[PDB]
Amino acid sequence: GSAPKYIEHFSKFSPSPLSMKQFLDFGACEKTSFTFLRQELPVRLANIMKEINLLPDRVLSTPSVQLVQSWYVQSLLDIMEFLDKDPEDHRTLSQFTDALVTIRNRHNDVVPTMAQGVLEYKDTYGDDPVSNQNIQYFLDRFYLSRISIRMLINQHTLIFDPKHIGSIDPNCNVSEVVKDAYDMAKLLCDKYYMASPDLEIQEINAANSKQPIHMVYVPSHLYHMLFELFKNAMRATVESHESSLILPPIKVMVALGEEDLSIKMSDRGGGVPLRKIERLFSYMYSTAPLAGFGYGLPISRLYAKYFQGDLQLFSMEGFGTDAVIYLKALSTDSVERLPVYNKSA
Ligand SMILES: COc1cc2c(cc1OC)[C@H](c1cccnc1)N(C(=O)c1ccc(O)cc1O)CC2
Ligand SMILES: CC(C)c1ccc(COc2ccc(CC(=O)NCCN)cc2Cl)cc1
Ligand SMILES: [Mg+2]
Repeated sequence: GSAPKYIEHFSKFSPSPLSMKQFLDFGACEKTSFTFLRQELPVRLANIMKEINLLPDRVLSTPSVQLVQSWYVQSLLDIMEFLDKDPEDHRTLSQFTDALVTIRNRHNDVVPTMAQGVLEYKDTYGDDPVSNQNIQYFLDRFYLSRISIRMLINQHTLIFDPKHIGSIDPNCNVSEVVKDAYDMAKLLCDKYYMASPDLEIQEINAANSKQPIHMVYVPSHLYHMLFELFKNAMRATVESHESSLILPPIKVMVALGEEDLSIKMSDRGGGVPLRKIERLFSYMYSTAPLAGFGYGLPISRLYAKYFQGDLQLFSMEGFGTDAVIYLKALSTDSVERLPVYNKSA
């Protein structure tokens, strides 16, 4: 077999970041998506596969890594089939879509699979800060790459099976998605705890204080992030108050500025000492109910970063925690953030 040759070839190429605009202007032909993706997925697969291969043998040799390395290989080979093939042939196109869906399914379990390798490494080699930064360095890049690939595939499979453009809503109502995520977190919270804090949403449209706040975004991504933040904020409010009688609401502010769309989630759950914040974003130190232990925070932070956003926690121990999602607001500033293989190895 030739996998290491292909990995070599395509890891010479750079992933090509797309903007929201570019993603909408595919709402262009299917032939164009096909010829784009049969180049670009190999480039993006190979770039990460190359980085996996740089991991020390004691990590690389583990079953978890070998297993997802084997998925990445099959998936690269699956797309090779189509490199010679003819876009004009409508059956090349429908077989390609078959092929992407198969690939997407194959990769569904990477997160907990890679999680299992983190746990194995913790017990096998220990949990020193240097182990921590390396796992954090590696997985932020790996998971961000994974997000970027799922985005491409979904965009194709959802368009080439009109208002939403695949996973993108050009008129995304932010408050609508906040409530959706709230309602769902409340459901689970009431289940496990038989009480839930209430929601208050305030909006601030600086430039247009009347108009409700719409953006171009990928709502599932925003949902993912708000869901995780609600779960945390509900767990924290409820547990800090099981003696007490009142449950303070969770307050969400949605601010639209010239360049930032900011979503703050303010809970009154007794907060986190500054010392313990960074650990909350750590894959290693969050590996072992509603919320309490999982990869929600770090991965929610990646979804934010993916379109040049961010996601920050600021607490006040004894008072509560502010979680802020920062997004771009303008589709022009909303460009893929990709980890690229190069010098910095
Ligand atoms: C690892 O140690 C701790 C973790 C977390 C907290 C405190 C920790 O030690 C003191 C804190 C919390 C937990 C329970 C009740 N009230 C607040 N949290 C938060 O304030 C919080 C964190 C994230 C978030 O999105 C929302 C929050 O309210 C939970 C984590
Ligand atoms: C399974 C996944 C999540 C995983 C698990 C564990 C790791 C940890 O990888 C480490 C740990 C320590 C060092 C320092 C060092 O001594 N460097 C030289 C070693 N070549 C480097 C790396 Cl790449 C990464 C990814
Ligand atoms: Mg932070």
